This record gives sequence, C-alpha cells and structure tokens, in this order.
Amino acid sequence: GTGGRFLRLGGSGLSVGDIGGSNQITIPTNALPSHQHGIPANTHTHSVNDGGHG
Amino acid sequence: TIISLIPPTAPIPAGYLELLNSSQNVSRTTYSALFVLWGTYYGNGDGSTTFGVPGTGGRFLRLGGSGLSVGDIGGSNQITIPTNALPSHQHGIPANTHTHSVNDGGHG
Repeated sequence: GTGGRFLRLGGSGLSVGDIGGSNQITIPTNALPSHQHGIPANTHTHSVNDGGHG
Repeated sequence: TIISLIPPTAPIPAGYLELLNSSQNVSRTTYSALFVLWGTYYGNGDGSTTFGVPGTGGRFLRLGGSGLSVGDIGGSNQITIPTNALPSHQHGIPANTHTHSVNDGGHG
C-alpha cells in the first residue's frame, strides 16, 4: 500500500517495499542551538533586626 | 526509466539496466542507443570503451524545474537548527533567598 508516502530510491541498504520515516518530527535535546538569555535589572533591600546594644 | 516493485529474488526485465546506490560504468558498444542518448553525462567510465550511469543511494524521487537540471543531487537527512532560527522564550527564575554578613567591628 502506498500509504500516502514519498517515492524513495533505496540503493543504500534499503530493500524494495521498505517503509519508515515520519511526518511528525521531535527536536532532540542535543539539537538545541546554543543561546544566552538576558537577566533583567534587579533591585532589593534587606531589613535589619536589632534589639539594641549597651 | 521505469519503476518496479521487483523483489531481489525476481529477475531483471529484459532490455533494462538496474540502477544502484553507486554510479556504475557500462560498455559503450552495448547499450549503444542509451549511450548516444546520454554520452558521458553521468560519468565517463574508462573514457573510451565505457560510460557512466548515475547511482541512487537512498535518495528520494523529485521532479524537475525551478532551475534544477536533470540528474542533479543534493539534500540531507541530518538537520542542524541554525542558532538564528529558535523559538523566542524566557525561562523562569526559581525563588531564592540570600543574606549578607555584617562587617561591624566596634564603635564608641
């Protein structure tokens, strides 16, 4: 059955009638290109606790 | 060319040359019509007594046009996503907590 597939000559280790391939593709983890995210401007303070000192 | 679902056990049809993964070389005297129609367009073989016929290694069938000549080659099953093409995204930053030690010494 054709199965709505593409016509592929199979010289390299592919007998006649061989199937395979996939219309759905999944990006593997190692395929992700290198990229760098920017961290926005930040600002904070710390409250200070003290009962006193003699 | 013609296409066939012939299993490897079955014999090749008479008057037909089987294309393989690798480009082959065939005698010029025989397949005389094929040679005069092709010549050394897909290989020259020995250059005098043979000529080259193209090979199809795992390749897909694609029609001509768009400036592409017959018998051209190209493509790849392996793809690398260019760093330019990448879905725009932002990661969240996990909740954290830090304190700073105090350099107080002493005062009077």
